[PDB]
Amino acid sequence: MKIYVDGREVIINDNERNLLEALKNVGIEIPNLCYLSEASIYGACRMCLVEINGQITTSCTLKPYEGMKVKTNTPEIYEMRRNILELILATHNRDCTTCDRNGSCKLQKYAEDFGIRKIRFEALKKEHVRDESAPVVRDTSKCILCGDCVRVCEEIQGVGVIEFAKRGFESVVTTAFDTPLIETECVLCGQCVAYCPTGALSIRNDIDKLIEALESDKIVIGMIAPAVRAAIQEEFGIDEDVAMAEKLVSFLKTIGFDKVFDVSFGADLVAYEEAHEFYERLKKGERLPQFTSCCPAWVKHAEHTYPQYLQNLSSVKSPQQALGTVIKKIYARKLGVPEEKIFLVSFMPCTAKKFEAEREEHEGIVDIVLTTRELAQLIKMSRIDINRVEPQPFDRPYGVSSQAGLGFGKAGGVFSCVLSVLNEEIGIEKVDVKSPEDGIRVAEVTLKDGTSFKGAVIYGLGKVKKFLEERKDVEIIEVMACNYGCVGGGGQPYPNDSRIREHRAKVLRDTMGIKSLLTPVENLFLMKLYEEDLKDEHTRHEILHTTYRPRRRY
Amino acid sequence: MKIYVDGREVIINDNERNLLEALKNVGIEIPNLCYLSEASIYGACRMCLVEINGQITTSCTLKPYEGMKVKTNTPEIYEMRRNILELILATHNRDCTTCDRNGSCKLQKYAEDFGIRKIRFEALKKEHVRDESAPVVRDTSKCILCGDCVRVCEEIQGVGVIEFAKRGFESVVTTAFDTPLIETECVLCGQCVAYCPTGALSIRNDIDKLIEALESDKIVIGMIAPAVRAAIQEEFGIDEDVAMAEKLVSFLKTIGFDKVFDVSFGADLVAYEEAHEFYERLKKGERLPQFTSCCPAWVKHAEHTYPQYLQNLSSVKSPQQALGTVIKKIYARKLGVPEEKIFLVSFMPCTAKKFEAEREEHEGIVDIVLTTRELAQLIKMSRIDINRVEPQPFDRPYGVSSQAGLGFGKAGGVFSCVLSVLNEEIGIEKVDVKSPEDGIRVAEVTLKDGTSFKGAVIYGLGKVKKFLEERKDVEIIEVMACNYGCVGGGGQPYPNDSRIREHRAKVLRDTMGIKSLLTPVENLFLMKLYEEDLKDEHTRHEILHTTYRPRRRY
Amino acid sequence: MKIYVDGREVIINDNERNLLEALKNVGIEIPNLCYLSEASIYGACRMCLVEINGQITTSCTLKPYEGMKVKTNTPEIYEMRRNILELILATHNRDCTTCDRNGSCKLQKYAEDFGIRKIRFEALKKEHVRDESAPVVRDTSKCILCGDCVRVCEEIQGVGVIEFAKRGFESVVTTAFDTPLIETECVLCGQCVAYCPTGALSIRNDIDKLIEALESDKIVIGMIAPAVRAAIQEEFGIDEDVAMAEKLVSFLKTIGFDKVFDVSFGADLVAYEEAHEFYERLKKGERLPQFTSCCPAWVKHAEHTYPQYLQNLSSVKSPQQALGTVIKKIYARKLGVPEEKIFLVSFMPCTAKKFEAEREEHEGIVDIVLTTRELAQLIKMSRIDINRVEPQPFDRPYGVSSQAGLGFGKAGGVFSCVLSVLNEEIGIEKVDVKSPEDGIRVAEVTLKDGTSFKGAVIYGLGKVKKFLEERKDVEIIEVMACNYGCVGGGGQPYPNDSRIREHRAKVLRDTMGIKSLLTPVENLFLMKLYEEDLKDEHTRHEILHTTYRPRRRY
Ligand code: SF4
Ligand code: SF4
Ligand code: SF4
Ligand code: SF4
Ligand code: SF4
Ligand code: SF4
Ligand code: SF4
Ligand code: SF4
Ligand code: SF4
Ligand code: SF4
Ligand code: SF4
Ligand code: SF4
Ligand code: FES
Ligand code: FES
Ligand code: FES
Repeated sequence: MKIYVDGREVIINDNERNLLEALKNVGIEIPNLCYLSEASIYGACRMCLVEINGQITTSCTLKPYEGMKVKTNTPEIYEMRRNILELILATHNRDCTTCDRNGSCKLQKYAEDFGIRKIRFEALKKEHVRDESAPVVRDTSKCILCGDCVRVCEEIQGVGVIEFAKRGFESVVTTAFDTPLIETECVLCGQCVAYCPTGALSIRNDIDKLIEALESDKIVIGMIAPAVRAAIQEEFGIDEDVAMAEKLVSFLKTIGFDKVFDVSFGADLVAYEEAHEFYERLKKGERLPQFTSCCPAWVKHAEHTYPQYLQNLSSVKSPQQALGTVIKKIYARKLGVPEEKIFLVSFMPCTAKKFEAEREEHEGIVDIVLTTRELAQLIKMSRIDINRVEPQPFDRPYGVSSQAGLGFGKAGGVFSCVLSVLNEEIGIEKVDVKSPEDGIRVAEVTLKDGTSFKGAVIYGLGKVKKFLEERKDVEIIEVMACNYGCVGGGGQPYPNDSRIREHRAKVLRDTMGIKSLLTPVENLFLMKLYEEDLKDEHTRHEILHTTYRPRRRY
Repeated sequence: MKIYVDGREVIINDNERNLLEALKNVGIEIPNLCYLSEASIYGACRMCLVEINGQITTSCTLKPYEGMKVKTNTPEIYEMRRNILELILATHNRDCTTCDRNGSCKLQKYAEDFGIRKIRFEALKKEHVRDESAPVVRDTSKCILCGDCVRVCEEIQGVGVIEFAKRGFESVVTTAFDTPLIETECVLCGQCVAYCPTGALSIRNDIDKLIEALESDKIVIGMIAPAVRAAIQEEFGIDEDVAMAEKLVSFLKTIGFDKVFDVSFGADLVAYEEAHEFYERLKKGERLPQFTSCCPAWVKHAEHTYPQYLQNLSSVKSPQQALGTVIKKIYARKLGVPEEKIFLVSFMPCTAKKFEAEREEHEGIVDIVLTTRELAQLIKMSRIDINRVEPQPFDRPYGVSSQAGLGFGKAGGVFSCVLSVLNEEIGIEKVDVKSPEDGIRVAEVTLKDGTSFKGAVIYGLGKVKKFLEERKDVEIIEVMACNYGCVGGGGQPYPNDSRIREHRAKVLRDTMGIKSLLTPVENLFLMKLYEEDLKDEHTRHEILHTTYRPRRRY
Repeated sequence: MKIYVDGREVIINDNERNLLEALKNVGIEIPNLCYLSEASIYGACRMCLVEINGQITTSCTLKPYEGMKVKTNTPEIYEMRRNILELILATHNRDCTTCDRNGSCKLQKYAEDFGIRKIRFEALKKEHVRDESAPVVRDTSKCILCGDCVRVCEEIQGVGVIEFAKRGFESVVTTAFDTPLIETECVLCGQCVAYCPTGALSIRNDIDKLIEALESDKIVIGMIAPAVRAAIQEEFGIDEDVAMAEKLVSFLKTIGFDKVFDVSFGADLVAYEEAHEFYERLKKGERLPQFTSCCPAWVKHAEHTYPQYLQNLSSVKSPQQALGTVIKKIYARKLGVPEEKIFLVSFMPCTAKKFEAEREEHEGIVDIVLTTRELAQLIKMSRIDINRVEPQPFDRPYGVSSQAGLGFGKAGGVFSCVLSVLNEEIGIEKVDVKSPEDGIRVAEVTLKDGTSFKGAVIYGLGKVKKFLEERKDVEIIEVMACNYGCVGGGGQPYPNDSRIREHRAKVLRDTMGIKSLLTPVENLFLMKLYEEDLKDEHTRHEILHTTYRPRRRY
């Protein structure tokens, strides 16, 4: 399709939604602040201005036609773009040094490139809202009111706890009545953070606490989540490698970690316990369908939204809490040191794990939760060339896991691990998987001795409401709050989009492929733990089982 | 240092051996056919001609002086270089399509670049020698008489079984009296092949036998050596990856391999058996010092050169033969299929393993041995993107190994594995390692209950003669024929030089770092094999022990 | 679209012609020898075999269907592919060292990758045809009978002087009765060479003559064509640069060229003379339409095919011959040296220029014509880093040209230059350009004082026949034998396809953009030449005008 841009012949696609996208797909970029994430919409920034027929208009809302002559760069357009950018910056909290988005901020880059060196306009005061009550931290002084977070929270996560409020100069994205986020129905999934193009939404940093713990004389123990190892190479701009976790082990020992364990061992433990709980439930037809309890965002969502299903939740705690309780109540004893001597650090891809660790039912097990980004900050701070670090394995006795346990890092992993345990105990004849829609997988399972069942994997909160409204023929339901599962967790490296998450899933799959242990029962250390310290039902319930309670405001 | 090249000011190093090297280090390349490998010398090709003071001379033998004016490209020099290249090509066997060096041949590249399209001179007949009696294959019709192989065999391998013979136009690199290589004292290390810049020395290809076996109805079993996985990425010009072996497993299953096992499991088995043999020898002070028998080139060298030490050789067979005997005499029975139904393929970095498999003491265990280059040819033939292949583990019950077993792939690995087994059974207090010279490491070992001993690791035949002439205070000696061990084996990808071998050793070390099994006794499958099928001493001797005999001509 | 390849889920395009192309577009490569150039067709090689439904078939002729399960690599397919490649090689003239396609040959690469080291079959004798009568050189011993050249010559060039002859084992691509190519109606465009995937069709190399001339005491003068500078960077795998021609000047002076002139100066001269010839013809309505005579392939084609239009041909000689005659008959005199002392080298993108230089009407003006590939061979032979060469301008007085003269290197350049000269003398009001089809541009020209005319640019012989059969309303017709003009000449670097030719045209356009002289009359040196040595009509006719004669066989 023939169009003229700045008096030059350009061929674009025959069918395109608007001029801006067509030029972008043909390699011509128009400055703009609307396209910021996968949840973006056009029309707000007004910087995409072009001149067609001697009149200036936004190219994001212009349908191309054959023979159109467009000037993308005129003195008038230059002045208008500079004015709009200056308008944004004048009332922007310009403190990039302490900003979470520093270095990966489109606004900072435009300020650099547009040669903005003095604020011509006035930094007129706005009634800014600062919120630090939750692991998700809000600071509206940096918000550019793009609305990406509102759409993510409403349409993708199905929560909608943040909305545009007020109007005009006092327009602000905020919770109802500016309530602290920790007191709302926010599930702390961090997806809004994953999509925010500024530092307005960020993750609470806890590096200072880790440094303090490392400097003292208490025993610091780290444990790395499955999905951390499949994504942390992005922070360093290097290709994946299945040896990433062992490089992390070496780095952590270098900076003074006493032990580093693999949370995928905890995933093996959780899948082994949950398979038995589910089998008992199926045998006595009680408390069905069973919901997995490994995603704390889903758990909080259920406590807010489905108080009737709280008993249907799996009573087994998540891998982080399970492994942490083992470390604190069994390993500490086996080591001869008081539990008060152990400082347990959990490296996770998830903001909701920070909330989970601080839950009343788990108080004092996990001392701090650091996300993949915080771990990357530790590495970058050291300036060590992580890619040249010699790998070494995780520490015994919680440093080995089956590929099924490592599979927890992506949606469907825990269900696959449960099926693996069931098959290894009570064989499975066949499994018929079906995909009703984009993020829903329904599998029919027939055991050797009958008693078939259906299980579903749902990734992305918000799909849950409709699925639960239309499917009563499923016995076990796995729910992951984040699309693609934990590889797309809120604490993962930014940018955190669909293509990057798919690549992370591929990395995790390749990492699982080099593992020789196929099922949790082939984990000799897990079997030894069960045989030595989790023999009776009472001890197992105390160590690996937790409770849930309804959540309401008044 | 100021010099003028083609009327241009060039600064070179103050201290340099000759003009050619100085220009090369400053980025100026002079065409030449002398620098071909790490065993090269200057003066033979005569193509490095330059004009200094109006007279033409070789730059490889010209000491630079301040203010020298050199013309590197004159019509006269052009004619002389073209004439010399045409002289080489006229009597060269020009059949690149079936040449082993096709695509990585400097002569082929020069023929392409010099625009040689017709042989002006005459392809005058030479009494060419073709030799295909050994896995190392000779074809003097391609030899450019560079002499690199003669130097490698004499000075680096200490064998010197190939030499310049005759003179003038009939000059030829050959064995004494043109004897077949298989009937000489050649140890078949393949180092000459690793250094040859043409196809004159090549490795016998056995792909057609593998295709025939795969096409039949017999069960094809593959087993991959430790050092194959640390080097095969070079053939594809991609970065290392610790997951390489599992990608190989996936590829081999794709092209119809029934099982793929890890020869490093055989390394664990061999180290476990050899540690006990050595401990018995130390206890009764008999048959010392003990020589490792894992390198077949060293074994053949000893049979030729040290008939008095043949009893001092370890009686345990090499990992290839040990694992192959297990597969043929135990696994075949456990599978319910006759041993005649199994076709056992061994993928090795070594040409001497082809000879070893065909030895009389091993006849009919290993059906074919393919080198890393042949495996790369299989992959390239398929055109499959190996880097995108999903990894999967080795097959049970011989698909797992300790890091010590995988360490066999580089010099010192078998000694380290033996020390690991001894430590796990009879603890080791300390080990004092010393390096008398470049490829010799001497370690003092003290066990818990006294009975200390010294062991040496020697890599590179030729160092052995002098070490054995000057050290009577060592109890165990590990000998690897190839410098750096098997990462620098004759069957490894070309070019095969010191820097590449060091990088391969680094890759293998990183691969060993991600392994959770530290010692052979932690290998549950190895323990189960010993407990089920290698219980009595008679069965163990029959399965894992071999004999040696003197080698002499008459 | 969901398909399974080697038991793996692959998504391909919904609408695709065959499985092979679909897999290729999805990143899966199947070995094959059918896809070799832009003139290729499927079905001949038979190496693209896949297994679908347990039966083997060619993937190039398999329409994909949803759910198809295909095995691209089975032992049976492996054997068949190896057998087919061995069948090709057995009867192939395997002399890569002296082959023109050495290093860029798909067959050589497959021989390397398939591990073919011995010809199992027999090199059964074929009645091979060797032809060296023309600058296009034929050697059927290397032909793989792909048929690409037959299609190029018939359908793209509209000549069809080469065809498949005989059948079975004696099938051969040849001229009628194996007549020498120089005695046929071949126009020597070299497009068949540009498309041939082997060395069966090559360009006659003339480097040895240049070396001989440079070594003697005669004055060697070089002149570089416009399109040589826009394409020679491909041989060195480096990005374009508008300074390429001046680097060539520096390199040529380094290897002993006395002078280097710019043939684009000759293009300015030719356009200036041809504009006046055309204006006279228009004024007296004689010998119309005028055909440009700058493309010698077109000239030979007309002499064979349109003896009635020979008077309609422009009588002005081509830029090479015009500039060469100036150098030999004017510059030699101005230099004080006999014309016999000058050796004139022409660097061209064209094989037909080699023929033109040897024409009877031009005998002894241009001593040798070397193509871009031969010039690249000179550079590579020197091993000089051409990208680091300091540029220097062309030599006076023929080293400067207008952008219009440099534009000759791509189709439409000479017409644009003629229009530029006419406009600078007799202004042009407007020009209305129209594109009846892919390689035809028709422009309406109105001068200031009326007398409008139409001119057409046709690139790619074969379009000419139909255009001349349907357009009698054009006064001037520019014909270029090669698609895109001289940037796609037969002597250009290989591969020589549409995308590469378009990129070369872009490079030439960028080179023209940095030129400050807009029209030939702004060339002060050209004006001085006309004023000093081309004053009278007789001298101008003798120096810049040539004749044509009919071509027929009997
Ligand atoms: S969002 Fe942060 S990094 Fe970007 S401009 Fe504002 S303060 Fe700077
Ligand atoms: S963390 Fe999740 S639920 Fe909470 S505001 Fe952000 S997107 Fe909404
Ligand atoms: S918080 Fe971030 S994503 Fe939400 S509107 Fe503000 S800038 Fe946009
Ligand atoms: S899906 Fe994973 S990353 Fe996302 S909230 Fe749940 S546990 Fe955290
Ligand atoms: S050594 Fe082999 S590849 Fe090199 S020129 Fe000779 S035949 Fe060709
Ligand atoms: S294989 Fe080794 S011993 Fe034999 S000729 Fe070559 S370098 Fe010498
Ligand atoms: S065999 Fe190879 S290395 Fe030895 S002299 Fe001949 S070309 Fe050189
Ligand atoms: S060192 Fe390794 S590669 Fe070299 S000969 Fe010995 S076993 Fe073979
Ligand atoms: S076409 Fe030339 S380069 Fe290709 S295989 Fe034949 S001889 Fe070798
Ligand atoms: S040079 Fe042109 S006309 Fe001659 S055979 Fe080749 S394609 Fe045909
Ligand atoms: S001459 Fe070249 S293009 Fe023509 S059929 Fe033979 S190989 Fe193919
Ligand atoms: S178009 Fe140019 S390259 Fe092609 S034949 Fe004509 S003059 Fe030669
Ligand atoms: S891109 Fe933001 S308004 Fe057009
Ligand atoms: S480099 Fe070979 S003789 Fe100088
Ligand atoms: S690609 Fe050649 S026959 Fe299919």
